[PDB]
Amino acid sequence: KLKKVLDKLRLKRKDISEAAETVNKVVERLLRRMQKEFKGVEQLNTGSYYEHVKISAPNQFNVMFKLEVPRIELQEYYETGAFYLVKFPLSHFVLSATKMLSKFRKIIKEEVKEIKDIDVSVEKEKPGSPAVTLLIRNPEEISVDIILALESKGSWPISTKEGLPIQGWLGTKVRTNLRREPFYLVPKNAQGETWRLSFSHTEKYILNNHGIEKTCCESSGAKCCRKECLKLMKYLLEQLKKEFQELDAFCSYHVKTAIFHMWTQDPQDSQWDPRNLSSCFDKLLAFFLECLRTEKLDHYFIPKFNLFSQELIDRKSKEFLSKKIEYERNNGFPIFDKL
Amino acid sequence: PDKLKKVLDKLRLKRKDISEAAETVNKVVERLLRRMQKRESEFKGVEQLNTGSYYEHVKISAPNQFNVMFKLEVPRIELQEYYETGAFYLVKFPLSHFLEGEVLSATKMLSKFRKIIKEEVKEIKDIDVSVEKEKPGSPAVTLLIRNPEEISVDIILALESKGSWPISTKEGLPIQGWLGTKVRTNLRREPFYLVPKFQGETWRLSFSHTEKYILNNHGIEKTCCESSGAKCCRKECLKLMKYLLEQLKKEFQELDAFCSYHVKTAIFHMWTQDPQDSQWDPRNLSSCFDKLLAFFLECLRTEKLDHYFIPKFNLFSQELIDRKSKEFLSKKIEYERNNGFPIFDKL
DNA sequence: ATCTGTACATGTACAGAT
DNA sequence: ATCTGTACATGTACAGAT
DNA sequence: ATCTGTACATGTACAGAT
DNA sequence: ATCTGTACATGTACAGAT
Ligand SMILES: Nc1nc2c(ncn2[C@@H]2O[C@H](COP(=O)(O)OP(=O)(O)OP(=O)(O)O)[C@@H](O)[C@H]2O)c(=O)[nH]1
Ligand SMILES: Nc1nc2c(ncn2[C@@H]2O[C@H](COP(=O)(O)OP(=O)(O)OP(=O)(O)O)[C@@H](O)[C@H]2O)c(=O)[nH]1
Ligand SMILES: Nc1nc2c(ncn2[C@@H]2O[C@H](COP(=O)(O)OP(=O)(O)OP(=O)(O)O)[C@@H](O)[C@H]2O)c(=O)[nH]1
Ligand SMILES: Nc1nc2c(ncn2[C@@H]2O[C@H](COP(=O)(O)OP(=O)(O)OP(=O)(O)O)[C@@H](O)[C@H]2O)c(=O)[nH]1
Ligand SMILES: [Mg+2]
Ligand SMILES: [Mg+2]
Ligand SMILES: [Zn+2]
Ligand SMILES: [Zn+2]
Repeated sequence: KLKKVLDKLRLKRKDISEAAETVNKVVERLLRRMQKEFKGVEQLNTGSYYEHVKISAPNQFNVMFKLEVPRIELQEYYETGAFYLVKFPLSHFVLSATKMLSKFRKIIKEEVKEIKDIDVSVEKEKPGSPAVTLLIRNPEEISVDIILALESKGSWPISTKEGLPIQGWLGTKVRTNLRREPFYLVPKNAQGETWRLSFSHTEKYILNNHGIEKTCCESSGAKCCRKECLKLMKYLLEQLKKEFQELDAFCSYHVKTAIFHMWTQDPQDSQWDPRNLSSCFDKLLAFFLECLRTEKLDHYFIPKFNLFSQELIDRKSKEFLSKKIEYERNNGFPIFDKL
Repeated sequence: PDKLKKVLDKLRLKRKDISEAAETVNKVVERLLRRMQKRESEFKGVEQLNTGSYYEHVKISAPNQFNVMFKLEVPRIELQEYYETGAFYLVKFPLSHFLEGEVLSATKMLSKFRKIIKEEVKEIKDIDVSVEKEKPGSPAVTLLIRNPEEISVDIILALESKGSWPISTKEGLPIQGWLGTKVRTNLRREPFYLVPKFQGETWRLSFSHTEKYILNNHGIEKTCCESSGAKCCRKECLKLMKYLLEQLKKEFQELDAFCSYHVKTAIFHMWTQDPQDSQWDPRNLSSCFDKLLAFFLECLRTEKLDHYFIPKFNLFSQELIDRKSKEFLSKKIEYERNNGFPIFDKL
């Protein structure tokens, strides 16, 4: 039943090949153009495709163009925890996010203009968004969200001190090492000079290193169903989102965040046995429903930032989604059979 | 259970002793390391790498023996395996002073290393420290220190190579079911080391850096022995086995062919065979130590203990240790086992 | 003025001491 | 159970070199 | 600084065995 | 139906060459 839904959601090797061939061509060319400002940006592949939790089709790719910036001093934007002003080549741009993003965007647009071999344009800017989004066609439509990121090597900002609570799951050495990696700021505004913390590199490591046992999902270990539960939850939200515009405030990052909390609460690999796929997916739904009822879903890395605060999503939107989730749950998920 | 807990208490190093030992050792090592740079010496660029029992937290009784590698990156090198041994190699291509004819001479390089070290120790006035008489074929320059208490420091010259590990290790390090494939792949991306062992130009592979990572990352669960996880008894078993051999070795010269590396190697195989943290529960310390002894005994009787990293190299071959020596040790181990380990009460 | 090899500054796991 | 010394990895300041 | 070569993890596809 | 073995595909870290 759920195994059959997963088969439908499984990407095809043929489609992966053709999509990657084109995406890589464009990304490689844009990256080269950035190397003569922005000289020295490096590529960092992130999100669902590179975490192996993309579903249905290879039609959405996420790439960070990270740029190492020396001595930078952060000031937290009021008490938000996730948003910062940045202070001290890039003198052209207090470091303005929208100004930097504009130049980044312009360069990208100029280079896409010179691309004749592939059918590719740049999507109209969504205000406040950090992304420069490319729309490709080898007939099939493919999105590429290209994210400018500042890389900083200092200690992570104080607001994350008590975040990433993996100690009982992945452990203290993993946590200490992860927090020795750089941190990232992307120009998602809150206004025009604000940046937002990104942990896409950390999320990627976790997705690919997700077990309490080192062998989880390896050739000489036991398969778990952690990723399959993530896929099913993503698909449920995607399907619901297609039908009801009441759910515009919700995104896949809410699901990702929720499952991180679940994986922390249930650290044992044996609590995610493939044979218990139903129970596992069900307990995930129950957890997400408690998050909705209590209007509380803390950022996994920034515990004081509630993604489900009133200020961000209306009670009515949360109650709408609850009713819709409870319905699918108690009727054998008819929405999975939809197209 | 509790008898063995009491032995471990005795074996536990004291923080006072650790402090005083480390203070002195670090002073000497730092000074020797600086001498290798600050002068236009062939060893310019050596880096320090702390290895062995003290740095793995399995040193027992006293902080009286420290192991330190002075590693030197050597680019374009071609290795030739010395007669299918698997562990021994000739090296070919600053260091031209030792490059006796395409071949990089181990003993020549070790001699110069040794001379420099001797000269620098001679200039040390703060501390009571001399250089021990060279043991032929040994790779070590050994320092003997006294803040009254006697402390050995074995300083090992090592060539660092960043290429893939030699073919003879391909099927070694069988940690797939225990620490897993990602850990193994990453470990094998680290450099490999050659220490100075026809004979005078041969070098031997070293995996001290890999052994160190394993000792400190020894569980199938990432939380093994961490503040938010469960204690295992893997290291405690290693200490007990080390102590049994150490005690036996100080009494009987019949056991001169044996060393702590045999015990370390044996326990690596045991940890591979019994990968689950639950097979090394603290409450089962006795059973765990017992099964280790039984395994070591089988190795001795069948004359077979494969190097953990170089499977075709048998540390217990006839060619290396007489059957007599192995039978002597078997009898001695079986005796202690079946009489409540009287040798643990000694001293 | 700028760059750099060396030493120090900071954080934390591990294990011993209390 | 909490506190504390050592080791070790990574960042960063800087007298000496360029 | 950039580019490639190598090795192997994480996938998908499918047949034969269980 | 599930598991196991092989083949085929992509991603990615890092060394050595340029
Ligand atoms: N902090 C933060 N990170 C976000 C947010 N949205 C997206 N991200 C990050 O950007 C990545 C890409 O976002 P998306 O492409 O929308 O989602 P995805 O995880 O790739 O999954 P898909 O919906 O299958 O594409 C996510 O995996 C996160 O790492 C957000 O609101 N906050
Ligand atoms: N890799 C990565 N991609 C990100 C991150 N933040 C945002 N993105 C990308 O940018 C897209 C839009 O970012 P959002 O966080 O949704 O921002 P927005 O669309 O301006 O605002 P809302 O969706 O209303 O919150 C995401 O779908 C991702 O593809 C991040 O931290 N990392
Ligand atoms: N391949 C190999 N490595 C060895 C051998 N002897 C020692 N080593 C390595 O060098 C390290 C130091 O050796 P020792 O000081 O004799 O032993 P140890 O492991 O530190 O334990 P102690 O007996 O407490 O000193 C070991 O941990 C090994 O990594 C040997 O015969 N062969
Ligand atoms: N760190 C480190 N120390 C090593 C290594 N190999 C040897 N040593 C040290 O050097 C000492 C002598 O090396 P061995 O190979 O044991 O000496 P040998 O002269 O060949 O003979 P025995 O000591 O009788 O086995 C060891 O006890 C260690 O202290 C190595 O790979 N790494
Ligand atoms: Mg995505
Ligand atoms: Mg030692
Ligand atoms: Zn898994
Ligand atoms: Zn343990």
